[PDB]
Amino acid sequence: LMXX
Amino acid sequence: IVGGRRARPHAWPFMVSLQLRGGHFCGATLIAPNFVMSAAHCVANVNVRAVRVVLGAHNLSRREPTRQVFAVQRIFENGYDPVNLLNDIVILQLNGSATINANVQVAQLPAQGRRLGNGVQCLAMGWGLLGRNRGIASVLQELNVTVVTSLCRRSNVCTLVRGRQAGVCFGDSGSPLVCNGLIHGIASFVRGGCASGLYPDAFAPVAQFVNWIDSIIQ
Ligand SMILES: *[C@@H]1O[C@H](CO[C@@H]2O[C@@H](C)[C@@H](O)[C@@H](O)[C@@H]2O)[C@@H](O[C@@H]2O[C@H](CO)[C@@H](O[C@@H]3O[C@H](CO)[C@@H](O)[C@H](O)[C@@H]3O)[C@H](O)[C@H]2NC(C)=O)[C@H](O)[C@H]1NC(C)=O
Ligand SMILES: *[C@@H]1O[C@H](CO[C@@H]2O[C@@H](C)[C@@H](O)[C@@H](O)[C@@H]2O)[C@@H](O[C@@H]2O[C@H](CO)[C@@H](O)[C@H](O)[C@H]2NC(C)=O)[C@H](O)[C@H]1NC(C)=O
Repeated sequence: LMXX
Repeated sequence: IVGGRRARPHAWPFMVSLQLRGGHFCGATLIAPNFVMSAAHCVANVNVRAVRVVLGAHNLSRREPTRQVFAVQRIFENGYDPVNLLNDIVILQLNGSATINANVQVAQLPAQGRRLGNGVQCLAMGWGLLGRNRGIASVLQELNVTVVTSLCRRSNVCTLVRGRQAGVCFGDSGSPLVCNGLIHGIASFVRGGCASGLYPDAFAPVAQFVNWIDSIIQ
């Protein structure tokens, strides 16, 4: 999961 | 936005660019003349005195007299959790009121608690990366996406593009997701890189926060  | 298209100039007059030293880094939505809504993670540890809120923009590489620039007076948060990527929403109070015109308008929000079904068609938008084929967009991009629940959770609105690799990307966080004419999402996070074609993009679920938003902007 990667903000964007 | 990866695999999208140029927006028509000023098609989305609620769309906002958040900038530091003249450089776009996140989007936002105008929700009242003196308030924008963005992703909380966009301002995590950011010196908000440095942030410029740019309304009325289209092409970030051109001089545009349609633009109105504001500073941030106050931040309102709602429990952003950077471990689980929950409550990724912030309201930024501006240092004055926008001048509402053709190119700068307030967005319409859903009713509190309004859910979207599988298969709702929405538009994502923003000035984020086009890929590492290209860079940051100059011209505002939009993208048709579809709401999905597989590999989603109830604390996000998730979206996918069917049949090709396309989606939001870095620099699009904070930008609105427009579904049936209302702002139902704020771009939050991707999984497995941008435009995987596998993992849905995740947006903060604006309908869950409407009472909170209303408590501030009224
Ligand atoms: C890609 O996205 C566009 C735009 O998406 C629409 O508007 C956004 C602002 C959001 O509110 C989205 O949730 C919303 O889906 C879609 O364009 C829309 O297409 C529909 C279906 O063709 C149009 O509806 C029709 O309108 C005609 C008259 O023009 C009537 O005769 C019909 O009864 C029917 O209602 C609609 O006007 C159009 N909206 C806009 C703003 O252009 C588009 O369909 C979508 N495409 C795909 C493949 O997902
Ligand atoms: C509200 O703020 C804007 C913008 O302020 C700029 O951005 C901040 C982050 C910070 O860097 C400020 O020092 C910047 O000035 C104001 O717009 C400026 O207004 C001044 C004075 O009139 C003018 O010299 C500049 O041209 C304007 N700058 C830009 C970028 O447009 C605006 O006046 C403020 N509004 C208020 C206090 O009502």
